[PDB]
Amino acid sequence: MELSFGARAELPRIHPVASKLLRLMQKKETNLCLSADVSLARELLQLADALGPSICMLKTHVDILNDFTLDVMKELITLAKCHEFLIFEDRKFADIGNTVKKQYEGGIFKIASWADLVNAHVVPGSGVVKGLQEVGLPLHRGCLLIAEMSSTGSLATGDYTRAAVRMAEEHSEFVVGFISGSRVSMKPEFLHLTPGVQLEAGGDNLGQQYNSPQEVIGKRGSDIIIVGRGIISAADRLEAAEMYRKAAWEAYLSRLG
Amino acid sequence: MELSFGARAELPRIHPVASKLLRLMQKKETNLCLSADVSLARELLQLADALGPSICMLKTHVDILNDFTLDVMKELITLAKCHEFLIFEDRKFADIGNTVKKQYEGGIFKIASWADLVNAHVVPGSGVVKGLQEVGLPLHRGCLLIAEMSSTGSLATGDYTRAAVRMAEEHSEFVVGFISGSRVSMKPEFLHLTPGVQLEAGGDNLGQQYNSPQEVIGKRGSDIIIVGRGIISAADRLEAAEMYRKAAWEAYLSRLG
Ligand SMILES: O=c1ccn([C@@H]2O[C@H](COP(=O)(O)O)[C@@H](O)[C@H]2O)c(=O)[nH]1
Ligand SMILES: O=c1ccn([C@@H]2O[C@H](COP(=O)(O)O)[C@@H](O)[C@H]2O)c(=O)[nH]1
Ligand code: PRO
Ligand code: PRO
Repeated sequence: MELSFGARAELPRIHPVASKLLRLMQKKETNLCLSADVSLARELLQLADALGPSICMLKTHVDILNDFTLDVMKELITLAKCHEFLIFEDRKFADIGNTVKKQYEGGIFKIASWADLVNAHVVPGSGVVKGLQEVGLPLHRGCLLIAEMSSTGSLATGDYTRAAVRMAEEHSEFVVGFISGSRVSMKPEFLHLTPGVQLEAGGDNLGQQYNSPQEVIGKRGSDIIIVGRGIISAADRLEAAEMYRKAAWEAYLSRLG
Repeated sequence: MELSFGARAELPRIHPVASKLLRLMQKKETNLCLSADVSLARELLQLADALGPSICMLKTHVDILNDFTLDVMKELITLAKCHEFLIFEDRKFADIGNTVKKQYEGGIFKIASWADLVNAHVVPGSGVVKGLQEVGLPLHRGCLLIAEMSSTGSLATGDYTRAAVRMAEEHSEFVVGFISGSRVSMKPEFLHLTPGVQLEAGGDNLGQQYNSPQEVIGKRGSDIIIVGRGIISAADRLEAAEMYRKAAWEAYLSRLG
């Protein structure tokens, strides 16, 4: 009884941000999230423009952008609207509720003003979600909970992963899914986004581990691949994005049957 | 065989940042860390100047500072040098090693350029520490690992806390201690810093829980109290800081015997 992305977009309990995402995934035949891990605004925007048609989502780390301004994020929103992708700031909020509400709305970055999606670690308990939702619910935003991590020695396993799923399922007005290595929720209203993805086997020298799009979408039942260096370090980032898009999309179609 | 802060500053395996901190704690009779949770640079600097003599450490969240510039952090360093306290940026690095190294050195904040101490969640595995230490070791910085949290539903318990202690004890060239609710390491070279502290019982409406300085320093064996709203929300922040300093210092003296 697995539903297409387009049908999941219409589920009764779907969050509007999840619905928008699932509809553009189906329309564009993409379940690829670009991890735009660059330090230059011009490179971020040139990647967003060229790869926009190939991606369902662009994931930022704006705290590594040497020339961040709010006007850069206005230009990124123009490209997201044009090419139809969501903006996901990978901030990993991980503090008490009272602190993360200020980190989400305020400071230099004003993340809530431009990010469709953010994510949170569940280690502080559900106050982290309650704090974010104070800002995010009025701004019609969504949140992903980090249920598993791709890195060597990850402690996001067993009862920790189960706690993340329970926390998501109890804050479904704001939480739209997970960062995970696999399907962790049986509820089709939740998105599964998986980092640690490359076409070739291996990892990096600081604990990153890679699995293929076929493994994580096809066998492990995730929805979306998050890809950084597999695209960003390639010479032709557009062709690299197209190879990742086709891999993730076909793995999804094959699983759907 | 408990040693004074001044004697712990001389331990063979002490990190130089921990030694500097322990010496100024002993000199100034303070084991209070101010949590300077304000949105205005002028309020941050006015608190740092007035409360500097009362504190061993000033903890920042620079991502909530509406008017952050690197020149604000230069002014904060001038006050830290004058009054003798360390600067601790409570960034909660919580990503794969390759990402956190860029978040620590780069972007708008250039955290490593001004923060004596930062902290990390252990959930990604030890790559988070390896990534930070690539930047922090050359800059002679230190790191705290988050072994426990003060908030309701915290998952930083049991085997998670034990994993944080093992990770600290295996990266002792860079890791100088813990954010914890209690003594979690038996090794006196490690600092224990405890947030969730107020003189009065209670909490907040977003999962914060408070314990007293006497409870966390005296009974639970921590070294340093981290205090935000108990000071910041008071009318006279200097007198509030002095009440917290005297509470934490006497609890330490009584335990030392
Ligand atoms: O468990 C996780 C959570 C997040 N990321 C993020 O996903 C991207 C992976 O990049 P890459 O290894 O594909 O270059 C990075 O931005 C990293 O911070 C992971 O790699 N693993
Ligand atoms: O387990 C933890 C870790 C960190 N903090 C931080 O310590 C301060 C506590 O502030 P307050 O509750 O004393 O105002 C805040 O900056 C918060 O982010 C906690 O409260 N609890
Ligand atoms: O792990 C493997 O053997 C295959 C080869 C490419 C990616 N996955
Ligand atoms: O918990 C209690 O009862 C005491 C009263 C002040 C703070 N601790």
